[PDB]
Amino acid sequence: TPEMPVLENRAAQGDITAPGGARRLTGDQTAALRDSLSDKPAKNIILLIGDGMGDSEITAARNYAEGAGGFFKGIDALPLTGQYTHYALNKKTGKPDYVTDSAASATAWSTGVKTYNGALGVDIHEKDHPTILEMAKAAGLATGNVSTAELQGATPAALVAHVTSRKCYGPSATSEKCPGNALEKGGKGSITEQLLNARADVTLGGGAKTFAETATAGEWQGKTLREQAEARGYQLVSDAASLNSVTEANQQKPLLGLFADGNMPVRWLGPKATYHGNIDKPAVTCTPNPQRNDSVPTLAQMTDKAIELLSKNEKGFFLQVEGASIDKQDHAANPCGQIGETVDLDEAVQRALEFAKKEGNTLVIVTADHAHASQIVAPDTKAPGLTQALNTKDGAVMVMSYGNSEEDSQEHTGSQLRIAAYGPHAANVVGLTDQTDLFYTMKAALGLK
Amino acid sequence: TPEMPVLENRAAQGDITAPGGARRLTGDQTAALRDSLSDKPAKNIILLIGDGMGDSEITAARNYAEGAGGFFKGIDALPLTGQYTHYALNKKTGKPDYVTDSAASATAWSTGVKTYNGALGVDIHEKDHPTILEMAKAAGLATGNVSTAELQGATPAALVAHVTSRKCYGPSATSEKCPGNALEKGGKGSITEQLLNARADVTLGGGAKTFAETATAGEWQGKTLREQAEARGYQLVSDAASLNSVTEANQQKPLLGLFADGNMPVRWLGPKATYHGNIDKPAVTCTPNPQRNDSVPTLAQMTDKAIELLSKNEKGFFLQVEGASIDKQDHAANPCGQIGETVDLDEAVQRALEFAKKEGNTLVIVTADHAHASQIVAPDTKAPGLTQALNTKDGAVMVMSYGNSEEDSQEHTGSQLRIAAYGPHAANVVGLTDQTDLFYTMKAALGLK
Ligand SMILES: [Mg+2]
Ligand SMILES: [Mg+2]
Ligand SMILES: [Zn+2]
Ligand SMILES: [Zn+2]
Ligand SMILES: [Zn+2]
Ligand SMILES: [Zn+2]
Repeated sequence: TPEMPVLENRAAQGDITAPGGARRLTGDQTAALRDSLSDKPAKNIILLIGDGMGDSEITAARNYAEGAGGFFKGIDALPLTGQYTHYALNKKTGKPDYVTDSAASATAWSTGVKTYNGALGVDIHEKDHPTILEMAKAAGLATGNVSTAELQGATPAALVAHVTSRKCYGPSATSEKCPGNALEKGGKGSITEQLLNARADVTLGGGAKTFAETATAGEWQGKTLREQAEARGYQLVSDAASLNSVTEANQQKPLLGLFADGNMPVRWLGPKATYHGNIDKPAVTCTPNPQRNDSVPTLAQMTDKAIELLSKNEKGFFLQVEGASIDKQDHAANPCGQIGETVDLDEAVQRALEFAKKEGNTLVIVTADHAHASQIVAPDTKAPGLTQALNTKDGAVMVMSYGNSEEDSQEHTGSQLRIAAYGPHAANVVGLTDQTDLFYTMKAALGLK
Repeated sequence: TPEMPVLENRAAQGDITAPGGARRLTGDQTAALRDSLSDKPAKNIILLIGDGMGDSEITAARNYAEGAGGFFKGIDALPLTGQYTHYALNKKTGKPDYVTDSAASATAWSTGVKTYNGALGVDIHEKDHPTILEMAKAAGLATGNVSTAELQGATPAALVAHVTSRKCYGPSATSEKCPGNALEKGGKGSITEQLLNARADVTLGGGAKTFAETATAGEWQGKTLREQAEARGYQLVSDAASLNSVTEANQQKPLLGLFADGNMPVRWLGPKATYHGNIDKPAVTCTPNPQRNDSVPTLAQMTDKAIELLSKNEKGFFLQVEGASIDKQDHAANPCGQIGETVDLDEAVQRALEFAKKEGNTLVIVTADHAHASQIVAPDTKAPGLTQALNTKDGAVMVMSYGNSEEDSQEHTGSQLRIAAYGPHAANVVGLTDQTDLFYTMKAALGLK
């Protein structure tokens, strides 16, 4: 049967100065698209999130790492494409809040209800809603949660926690900031305690710092959340070699890999963008980070191990992978750290596509939770914010601009952005959709009742 | 009974604060996408261009006009969607110039070759390449070029003129800036003299000013280009009433509609964005422009009259419709001017879509030539550029920021952006493509060559 193609090569076909040379298409696409459509059940879902990776971040990373007529073998290879909205809600009024934070957007694809900036897993009325990871596990599917961020970070956290503030990392912060979720006040716990109660088969990421926190109540009071994880039966891993020796990850032997105290290291370094950086300073070439290490698994390696372990479950699996520091670096106005993290994510999408195209029954979805600050501007721009000129693979210079704040971070933006997919039920990402629809597409694809 | 479906409604289906309320989808889309794939020949093509309408401009205008959960009945109703690249080339090196202007992007889709910023209908060696309008004409199809800009602006002009600089409007500018194109020097002429020679069946827009110039050489030397148009068999109309009295437009009596000396009136009036505008000034409500007029045709009227006159051609037609000032008001940092022109264009897309849907053999493409400056940011943003707060349809405040230039005009940006299509060969806009691919898609759909 024509079992669904990936877009093989969408690079410019020839000499970009010549007629037809910059074309990405060889022929008519109708039949390839016809063969890409299937409403059969999805056995597995792999959802890759570039945090903050709107189309601007994708173009900039492409121009730099692959050239303007280049092609990302992972990211750009998904055949069904759309654009979706991710506006949040204003908690007091219930009216749209046009620019979402990373908690309210993540809660929307994980539970299918809109919420307010800061909420995790609860709606504006502070009522919880089951998440797609809780439902998959209730149906017996294996589940995985992978990020390069600390695991208490808004995006992995939204899959396993229901707190009224993304700040309730562990016991201290929760008692203070989320009293009604505080375990000593009869609540469900902090993000980390809920992480631990949620028991996904594979959880991989950073954030080991909050696991030193000690519980205020419950049958594990006075123990650290790390001790509690061990007692409860998790196999803890802290470096790449131990991750590679893990052969089983399942419900009474769940894997928890904590590879960094905070966020895992970024791939590329570069200077921060500066006022009139393109006019006043030289073009930049990004530097590989000397401290990332063979001891610290890359996102693609974490993805790969996750798929290996999770696919031993006969029933199927749900996996979420997060390319977390695209956002952070965009916030920091650091082009090289932002682009390196988009390159890094592209390798994980490659792994995912590899497995999915071999397996024939996996919906792979690649999107971002919201748009962000960076804009590609003409090389000579005199802009009011932070700018930087970079030397791209084409041997030309590209200038990036961060101009939506005078304060500490550069902000997110509310523009609609790409969602792309491959596999059974991928048709539901084409055209205009809302971020909450992603929930219902994945629930329906998997057939969760 | 096969009819290709348009998206009848992808507004949020319920209560935005409730489970599933924000969903834009009511069910599985696979079958409706299967019904959208047709490789049959296209008889007619309508290409709607929002100048500067990237994904940010669409979201901003939807939030304000339709509410965040709303839906543009035209712009958002097209079922096949992708993202394309529109980088230009550096004339000297032949390398990518990541942010294009309005002339090089327009040359890309109408000729199929990349060029340098400022070129119209020529490559980096200043060679002329036939445009899709010229090829359609040569093949016997009817042809139309509609714009709310001056008819000498980059977009319309790219379809009919081949000059080394977008600035060479009439004899005067062309003698000084394009001496090789200058008629008195042996060249093909200025943008207006070439437009007069290409003889499209319907051309409607502003730019009546340059038709007051007299030619420097040739058969109509000393006559104004307006007199020339009359001596050459053109039907000139300069208002809505007369436009609507035109019963036919063809090669014996081609229609040239000049509705304004410069650009046609913008739809909505508003103040410019201001430094710290969102904190220092109250929120703005846009208002109808009193100068828009009962005598000036609206974009949807010109589109509708162009389709009527052009559909009499048994062989088919190619029509380009440009919502020209989305860009110009984005340049001006004027949110209301910008959004009103996007709303205006949506109306033109609805007419195009109603025609195509009953006719069955028209490809309708809605996109933009390049991205732009505005960003939707949080209400409390302290930005370095220009910001303005706006009272939206949702009864909430949306803030827009223009932060990529310290000088007079806000700049275009290089992010890849939405292209959407409906009808035969619409499949070729899905996924990642390049702006020059749109030429080849149009060529192929119309069976040219
Ligand atoms: Mg995050
Ligand atoms: Mg234009
Ligand atoms: Zn985020
Ligand atoms: Zn962020
Ligand atoms: Zn333009
Ligand atoms: Zn412009």
